[PDB]
Amino acid sequence: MMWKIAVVDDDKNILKKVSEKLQQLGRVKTFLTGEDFLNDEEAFHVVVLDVMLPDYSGYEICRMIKETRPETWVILLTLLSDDESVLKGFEAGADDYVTKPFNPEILLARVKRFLER
Amino acid sequence: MMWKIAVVDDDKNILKKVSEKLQQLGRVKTFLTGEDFLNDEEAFHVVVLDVMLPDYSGYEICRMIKETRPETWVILLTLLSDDESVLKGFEAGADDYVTKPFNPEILLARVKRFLER
Ligand code: BEF
Ligand code: BEF
Ligand SMILES: [Mg+2]
Ligand SMILES: [Mg+2]
Repeated sequence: MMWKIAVVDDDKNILKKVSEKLQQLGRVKTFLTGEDFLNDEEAFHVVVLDVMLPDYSGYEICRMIKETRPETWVILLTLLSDDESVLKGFEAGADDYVTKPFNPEILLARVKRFLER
Repeated sequence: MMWKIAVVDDDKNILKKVSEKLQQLGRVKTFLTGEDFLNDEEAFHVVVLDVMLPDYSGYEICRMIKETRPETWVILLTLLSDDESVLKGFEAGADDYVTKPFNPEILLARVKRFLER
């Protein structure tokens, strides 16, 4: 079962690191902006989402994803590490909040545990 | 319906503080040891589990939980915060890994987002 995974982040380096790591779990699509992702009206099982994006914030895209597909697992991945930012992420409907720099092995495990559901 | 949350930790203060923060979500039952938790034949939607216990390791308990009631959401709550301990947690079947000291408001959000599933 090769699931559909999406990675949204304006940082080229994050898209490469995350995609090449989650690739073993299935098909991975990478987007540089919220618009690139939104214009790709494909349904994904998991979405690794940056918070500080050039157009739409990660909180808004997360809410939009939940509005459309509540079953979607949304993992916010961001440099924002303060408690206030973590609370805002979950408030937006995020299923997880991971800070950068991150451990790719840990991100893999987090995604895997959701797919098993 | 009634959501049920178990809290297993040898630290009395963790049981009191967590239980008081989570009571708003549903019924919360506390346990000072793994043995006491394991001998309770009831089901829980979420189990907040300590790793360093007097009798068992939270990893061991987490494994048996998944081998008996895999539908249960298990959140490890421990002072162990290094990557290896985090990975061992997920390898043991954990659904989340929170480190002490923690923000009770964030743990609440983490518990709630599982209960909404
Ligand atoms: F720029 Be993202 F919020 F890491
Ligand atoms: F003793 Be627990 F692992 F914080
Ligand atoms: Mg960014
Ligand atoms: Mg302990």
